Amino acid sequence: DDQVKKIDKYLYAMRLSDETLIDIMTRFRKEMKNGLSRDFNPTATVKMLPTFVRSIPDGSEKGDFIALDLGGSSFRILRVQVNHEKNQNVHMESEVYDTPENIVHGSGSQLFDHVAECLGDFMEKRKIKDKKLPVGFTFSFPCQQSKIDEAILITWTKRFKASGVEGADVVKLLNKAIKKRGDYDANIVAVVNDTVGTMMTCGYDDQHCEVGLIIGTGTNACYMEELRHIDLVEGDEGRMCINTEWGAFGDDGSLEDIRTEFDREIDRGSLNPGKQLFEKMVSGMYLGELVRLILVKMAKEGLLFEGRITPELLTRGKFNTSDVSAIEKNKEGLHNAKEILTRLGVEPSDDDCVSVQHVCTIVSFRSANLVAATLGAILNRLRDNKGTPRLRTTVGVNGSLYKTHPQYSRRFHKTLRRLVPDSDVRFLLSESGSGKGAAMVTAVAYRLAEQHRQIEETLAHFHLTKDMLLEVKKRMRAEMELGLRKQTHNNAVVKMLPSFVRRTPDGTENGDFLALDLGGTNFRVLLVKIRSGKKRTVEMHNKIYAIPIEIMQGTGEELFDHIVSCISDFLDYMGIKGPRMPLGFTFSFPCQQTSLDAGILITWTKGFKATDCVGHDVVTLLRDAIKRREEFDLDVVAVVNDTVGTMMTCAYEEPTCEVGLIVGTGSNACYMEEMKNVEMVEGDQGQMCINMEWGAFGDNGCLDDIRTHYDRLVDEYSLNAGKQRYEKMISGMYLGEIVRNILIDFTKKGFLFRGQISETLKTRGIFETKFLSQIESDRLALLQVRAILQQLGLNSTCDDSILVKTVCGVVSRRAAQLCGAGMAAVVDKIRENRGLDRLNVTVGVDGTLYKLHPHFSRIMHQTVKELSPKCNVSFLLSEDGSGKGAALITAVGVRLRTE
Amino acid sequence: DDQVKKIDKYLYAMRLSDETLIDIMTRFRKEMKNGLSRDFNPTATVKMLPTFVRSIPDGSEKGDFIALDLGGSSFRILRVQVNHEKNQNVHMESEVYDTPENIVHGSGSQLFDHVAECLGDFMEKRKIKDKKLPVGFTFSFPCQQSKIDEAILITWTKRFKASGVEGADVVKLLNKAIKKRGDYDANIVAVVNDTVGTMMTCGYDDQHCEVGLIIGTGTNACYMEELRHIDLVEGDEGRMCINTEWGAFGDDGSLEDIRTEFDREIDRGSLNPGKQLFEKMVSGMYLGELVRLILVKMAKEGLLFEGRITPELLTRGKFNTSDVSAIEKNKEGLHNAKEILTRLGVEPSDDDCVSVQHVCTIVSFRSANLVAATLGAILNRLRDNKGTPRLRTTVGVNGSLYKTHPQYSRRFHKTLRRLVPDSDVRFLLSESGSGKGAAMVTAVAYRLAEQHRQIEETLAHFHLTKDMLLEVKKRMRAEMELGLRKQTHNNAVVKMLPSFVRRTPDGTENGDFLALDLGGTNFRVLLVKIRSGKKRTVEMHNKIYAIPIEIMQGTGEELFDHIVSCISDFLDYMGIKGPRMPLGFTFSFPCQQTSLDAGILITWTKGFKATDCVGHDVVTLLRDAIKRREEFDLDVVAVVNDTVGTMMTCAYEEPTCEVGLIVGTGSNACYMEEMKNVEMVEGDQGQMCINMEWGAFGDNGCLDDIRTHYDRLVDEYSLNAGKQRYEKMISGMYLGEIVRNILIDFTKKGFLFRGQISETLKTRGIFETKFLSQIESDRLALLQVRAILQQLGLNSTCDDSILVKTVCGVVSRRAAQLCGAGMAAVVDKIRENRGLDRLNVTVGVDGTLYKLHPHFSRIMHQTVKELSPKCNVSFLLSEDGSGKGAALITAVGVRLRTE
Ligand SMILES: O=P([O-])(O)O[C@H]1O[C@H](COP(=O)(O)O)[C@@H](O)[C@H](O)[C@H]1O
Ligand SMILES: O=P([O-])(O)O[C@H]1O[C@H](COP(=O)(O)O)[C@@H](O)[C@H](O)[C@H]1O
Ligand SMILES: O=P([O-])(O)O[C@H]1O[C@H](COP(=O)(O)O)[C@@H](O)[C@H](O)[C@H]1O
Ligand SMILES: O=P([O-])(O)O[C@H]1O[C@H](COP(=O)(O)O)[C@@H](O)[C@H](O)[C@H]1O
Ligand SMILES: OC[C@H]1O[C@@H](O)[C@H](O)[C@@H](O)[C@@H]1O
Ligand SMILES: OC[C@H]1O[C@@H](O)[C@H](O)[C@@H](O)[C@@H]1O
Ligand SMILES: OC[C@H]1O[C@@H](O)[C@H](O)[C@@H](O)[C@@H]1O
Ligand SMILES: OC[C@H]1O[C@@H](O)[C@H](O)[C@@H](O)[C@@H]1O
Ligand code: NA
Ligand code: NA
Ligand code: NA
Ligand code: NA
Repeated sequence: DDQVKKIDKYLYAMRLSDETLIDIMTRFRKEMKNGLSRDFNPTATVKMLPTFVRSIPDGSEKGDFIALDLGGSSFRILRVQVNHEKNQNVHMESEVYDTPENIVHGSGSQLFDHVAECLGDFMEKRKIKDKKLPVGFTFSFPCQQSKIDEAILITWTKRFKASGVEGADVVKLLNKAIKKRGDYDANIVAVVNDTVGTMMTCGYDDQHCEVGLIIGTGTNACYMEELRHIDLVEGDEGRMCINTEWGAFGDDGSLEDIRTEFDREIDRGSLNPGKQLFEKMVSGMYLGELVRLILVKMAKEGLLFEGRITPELLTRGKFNTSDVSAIEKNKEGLHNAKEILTRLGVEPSDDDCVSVQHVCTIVSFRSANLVAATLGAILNRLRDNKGTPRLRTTVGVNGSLYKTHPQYSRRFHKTLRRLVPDSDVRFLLSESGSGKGAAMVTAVAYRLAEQHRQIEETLAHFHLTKDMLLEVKKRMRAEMELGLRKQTHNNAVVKMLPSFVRRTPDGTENGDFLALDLGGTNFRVLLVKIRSGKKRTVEMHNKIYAIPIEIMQGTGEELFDHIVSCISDFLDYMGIKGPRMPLGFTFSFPCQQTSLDAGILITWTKGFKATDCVGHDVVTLLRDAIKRREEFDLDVVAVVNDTVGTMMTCAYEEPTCEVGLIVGTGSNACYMEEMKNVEMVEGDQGQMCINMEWGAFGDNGCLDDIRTHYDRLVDEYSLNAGKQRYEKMISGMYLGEIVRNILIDFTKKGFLFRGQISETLKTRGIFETKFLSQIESDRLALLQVRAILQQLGLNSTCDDSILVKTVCGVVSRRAAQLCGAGMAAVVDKIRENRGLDRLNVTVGVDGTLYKLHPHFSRIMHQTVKELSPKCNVSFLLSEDGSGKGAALITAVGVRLRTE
Repeated sequence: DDQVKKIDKYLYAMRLSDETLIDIMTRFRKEMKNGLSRDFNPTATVKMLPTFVRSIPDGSEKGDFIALDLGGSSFRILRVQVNHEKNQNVHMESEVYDTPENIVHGSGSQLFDHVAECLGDFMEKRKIKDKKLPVGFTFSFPCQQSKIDEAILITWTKRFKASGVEGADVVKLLNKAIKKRGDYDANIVAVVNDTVGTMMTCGYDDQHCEVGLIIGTGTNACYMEELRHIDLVEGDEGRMCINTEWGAFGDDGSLEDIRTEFDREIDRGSLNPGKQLFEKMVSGMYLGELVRLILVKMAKEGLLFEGRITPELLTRGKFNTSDVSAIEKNKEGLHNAKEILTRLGVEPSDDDCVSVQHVCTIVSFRSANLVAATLGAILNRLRDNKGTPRLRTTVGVNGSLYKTHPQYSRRFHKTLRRLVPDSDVRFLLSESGSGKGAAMVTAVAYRLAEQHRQIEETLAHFHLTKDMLLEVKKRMRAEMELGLRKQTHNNAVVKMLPSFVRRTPDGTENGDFLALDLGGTNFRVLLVKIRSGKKRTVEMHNKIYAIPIEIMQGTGEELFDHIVSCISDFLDYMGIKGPRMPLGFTFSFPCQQTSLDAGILITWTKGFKATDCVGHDVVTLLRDAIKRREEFDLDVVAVVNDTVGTMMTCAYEEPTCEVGLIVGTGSNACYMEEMKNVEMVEGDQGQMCINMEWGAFGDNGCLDDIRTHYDRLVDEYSLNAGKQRYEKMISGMYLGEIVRNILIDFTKKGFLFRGQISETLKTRGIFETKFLSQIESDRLALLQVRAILQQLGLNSTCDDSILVKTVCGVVSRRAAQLCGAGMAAVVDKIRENRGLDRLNVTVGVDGTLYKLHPHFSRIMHQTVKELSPKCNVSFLLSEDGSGKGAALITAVGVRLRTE
């Protein structure tokens, strides 16, 4: 018996105590939290990688899929077909391909050219080349994943070292190998670890399976973790499978007290020195070689084969795990040990076969014990998550060592149970291996990918190319020309209305003026005091007055009676009732003007629709309302568009400002044009500010080119169908409606809100400028997005919040680009009118959407620079409102008249 | 009585019950949580802005300071003196500069010019323009601050509306205006809110002060918050003052059930419509106007003055909060009301005076109650943070309304104390104002700014400009020439040694080869099998052997005996000892060679110093050690540098790979040069690979220009003082030591580790390549950095961690750039030598620092591309090791002698 007592004490270090296993286990439980923490993850050795698999198969999966399996003992390719609907039962064929150590160790090219060729052949046999089966990919290596169909190789392990793969996306690398053949096509929908595939396979048969275990060439385990614990994944909803990658357990010296001189030497001779340390003590790629080392040691010390040592006993890999197994058998063990040991050149005795068969026991028993330590850690984790006092679950398993060894399973289980008493665990052995689980993943992954493709196809219609935008620019310019030239003005959609403001402030403006601001989100009355000279100052006061929607769409008389009533109140408010003051009337609607003080409303726009107003001079309408009330008397000097009023406001201090831009409720622009071009106003001397009214761009159909199903719905249900089409693709009154219609469509398709269109989503105007702006704020937590939505009335999930956010971004991005294409046309025209190679010009801007949106102005600016590279445009924010400019305009109006 | 009854039911909406107050208080409670949360902040109206003030005065403050105060009712500039020393401990003089509405409502340029002018006048009179008086700046508006000397205006409030300021750093704007004047200098070191200044001023006299409160023109409050609750500021250590900006409470509609029609009208006539709604129900700017609006509503409805109404009564601002106070006098109350109302043109009856007074009562009382609810929320907050049942604290207060109203203070206090039962609260009125507290902040800020200045000065010596880098390149080029021309060679520091490898692999290499890899972090022996012809493959194995340090520095006899001891062990490992296999020897130290198999160690580098090696032929040394053991025999065909081996490994695949680079323990480079230039070896036909041994670059003082005090310490304490200087600014064995010496320096200065040089910090090697790479990892958590450092033995606060990271980054960046200037010199030589206008070449790279560092390679590549534009360099990473390239050299060698 000293035959055994001897070795046992010699290999003292490789016989782990139950107390020791407990320590290891506790230490792995910690390593898990480190891998799951967003703070310690970057440093942790156990990477706890997220897999993006939400749960084991339920039986709804159906279709036809191809699965690849590389990184294991065999490079296999299967075909899984399932459709319970038709009563097809899970069915699958497979085939194994030869892969020499040469390829596994060559360039990434060779390897993936080999895989692409093997897939080509596998599909040629079943002749499925035609046909578009979704491909799954079991890749048994630690991988960086942001989505299920992406796999950045973190590091080769086991038998692989292929140059130019680590830190690359194996999905992309594989694809490249395929396309290079042009032999066929392949839609790689997913990549999973073999642990994950194994968990899914057993999960399919055992609804309790919450763990995936692999103990073959290498070792590693995955399990079902709570989202509320996966710091590195946005969400708290449900659970996700986490590939622990515990092979690298101790790669940082965590297990230096457990490792032995034998582990350190196998390490020094390994393909990946210093890495996968915990694994190098466990998996069947190392076990046999670890034994051969322990023997050589003894033999050199004469404890075996007398003192004998042969070139074979020293040759790396002469002692397989196959032998560790064959020698472990109950009846044929010693007989096998004899044969194997004999072929080693040595003259083994029956005493030797007994000693050697025992070394295999100490090395074989340790591995099983270590795994029981770590797997016990996982189980503890689970029981914790559940809250249940006891634990009951299934553990999928696989791997040559676990399958073939005649003592491993039996031992490992026993130890695990002992370590974890309150755990009622069943071990289910994957038979199809990873493949069925892989297919069950691919199915879910393909299904989700189909939605994405459809969502992307729809959203793609909102994407405009550099060239499309140049066309838009070009069409805008053409329309401008049409509006200016009198022989074509009557049919031009872009009216190019003269404002009769011939110059920006010259600093001689002086006096006290009243002003109106009507047409924006706020109607207001102002008092503006302007003083010129050495000491120039501007003093203003505002009061916002509400206009009830009823009235806003009542009669002309009502509307202006209300306006005049509000003026009356304001005059009282400023304590200035009595004297007849000059008034600048900012009226944000297309007006045909014959002089500064006359403007005939061409048509209502935005939300305004008062009766008996269109066709009337709004200055006349105001004067009438003033006379009717007969309290005070005013001297209406001018009617001005908000674009023009805004440009003048900014021009006050910025003499390079010759363009006005509004992006708020509506959208429109104005600029200084040469009189020789304003064919609609007699005279070709000096300049005139032109109110473009560019919102009507596209009203003749010149944009049907880029308008979508959703734009037409918005236009068709508006107060002014067929009109202001360009504006309806840009301004804050409409962007929300575009988004809303997209969401209604997506919900019906079943992509959003469980496919149930809430009463809220049917409410028009729900997505106000304010909401759109909040939704798109950068680095905003999905949690916050979901909060905003639910606070509107939309009960959405994280996935929904993402989609909604993507939709808002696409609509607002397009609005910014379209706006930029228009502005691009404008500045380029100015540049040419001036005969310049390069033009510096500033635009005075205002509008709630422009001010609030976190991306609009940025993207709009980038677009203008991109489309008119010969112009350097500066955008200047108006912070005083149009009233200031209107007052400045009224001043010049009073002087000129006074002549 | 009958009167008070009527009014009471008419303004019932403004009579706030305690239940309501408690409700409002709970509301503010939640708003605080939202403002502090990283998730909800972007949508919270209560911004909870960090102030970067860690605590109230600790008594160590002293110096002469200037303080600005803008945003209150008076623009004020002060001078504060604090010394110990003298006493008068705190002495201060101030002046109030007139600031008309025009300045407050005009351009930002004009506003800050005005401020800069006043600051000038103030400094002129005190003739202190020449002193270095630090300036603190009290700016009472909500600001975004990442550091105490930065203040980005979020929004104007109260009476201010100056264009071009919101979204800008007011510190920059002010400096800008100051530099425009060219009148003087101003070191603005800190910006604080008036709440903060108040808290610090009161905190100076009362060490229990934890809150600063303002109830004047506007209303706000700050308080000491735990850092663990401040999501937007990384850190959990200590506390920081939080500026709540509670004026904007309700701006999202959260208080619409509290706001009345009168509040809504006040808003519509306000300078900031829709903003600071809570503030508009509270502060002195609004209370009076709020009263006037109510008198108007009543007069119209007949409830006051027989229904009489006058122009003065209807005018904005005619009823000041000053009248509200006077009319609430105890006192002349009804009397004062008589006169105020009599000036308003109305015909006030004694009952009118009573009615009016009771109105003022409701309005002002609501204000005090609202403030008590929000302050209560803060008090409750402070208590929970302590975790105690009772709370004792002092609230610093200031503001005209609170100082002058005859009832407010009393009512506010009573209600507050009622809302927060278990708390003893002292209200300490700040009589001196914000100046004293501002100066206190300025003292600490300045002290800190001084440390930053010194740190930035030191680190600045590691910054290299584009132009400096071009010089390094130029100098490198000259050194290369010296090394190549035989007339300057002997004295040249960059040796440009010949390797006697004349061509990259031609693809015909074939056979089995032994290889040795000595000089890197790992000593190893490799077996390389190169099959060429139709099919070309490369199968290689290897084992790592340790070399015990003594031996590394013992005798050439022992070193090479060990080397051979290992070579033998490996032959057994591969199970092939008998044949005289050809061997490639990678020895990475400068070697003077006459043939491919002759290598005379010129000098040791890195950590090697075995005796009786230098001056010998390392091949002769190896051949001896082999002959002594007598066990077996081999045929050493060549001795190669790791740069040459690496180049050949990478050029096996890439035919444009004509350059080698190593950035690991040491740093060096080789390249294919033209024999016409290799003056040291006979002939001018074909090419020759030159091992530059560029590490010695600078050993003749040519870099003394950029070497720092820390470079000199590292060099002077090394095993090879005065040699490998360039390498000592680049490679992994040294960078850590540069950082360590900087840290020791900063620690003595007292910038780091509480000025305690630990035993750990005194240990050399502490900052190994591995650690340097972890600590600089992108988007890594500060917590993670502190963890790594703490695990080294260094007790580091979060600030410490910031500095150490910054230091590591400065050092690695310079290393990458210096390396880049070297490569730029090399490639550009190839180009010029081959009379090309553009050159495309790839460089084979290896080395742990290069592989592990998160930025080195990226920055290096960038520098190469910037300094040698006419060159397009590709960096192919070697994953096979130098052994492969060595075997490729052996091959060609073995062929040459028979052939
Ligand atoms: O073992 P197989 O070929 O059925 O393959 C099965 O087990 C392997 C692990 O064990 P080994 O490394 O011994 O292959 C897994 O990697 C593979 O995904 C699975 O299909
Ligand atoms: O928005 P406000 O009231 O400051 O008003 C400002 O911008 C409006 C457009 O933007 P929106 O339609 O978003 O109001 C203009 O019509 C208005 O003249 C201008 O003073
Ligand atoms: O009031 P001051 O000039 O002593 O100034 C004091 O109180 C002001 C607030 O109260 P108000 O808005 O009523 O001025 C603060 O802004 C100022 O920092 C403080 O020194
Ligand atoms: O680093 P290894 O062991 O792969 O070794 C590799 O890199 C070393 C440089 O880098 P370091 O000094 O960091 O080792 C080289 O000297 C060695 O020839 C090469 O095979
Ligand atoms: O194949 C079993 C295991 O081998 C390990 O080396 C890999 O890192 C794992 O991804 C895999 O699960
Ligand atoms: O308010 C911005 C713009 O809205 C457009 O719909 C109106 O037709 C324009 O007159 C106005 O400039
Ligand atoms: O001055 C008292 C308060 O007024 C508010 O309107 C400002 O936003 C605060 O920054 C300031 O503390
Ligand atoms: O091993 C990397 C480099 O280290 C330098 O210090 C040595 O002098 C070189 O021979 C070598 O190329
Ligand atoms: Na999560
Ligand atoms: Na004309
Ligand atoms: Na913090
Ligand atoms: Na020569």
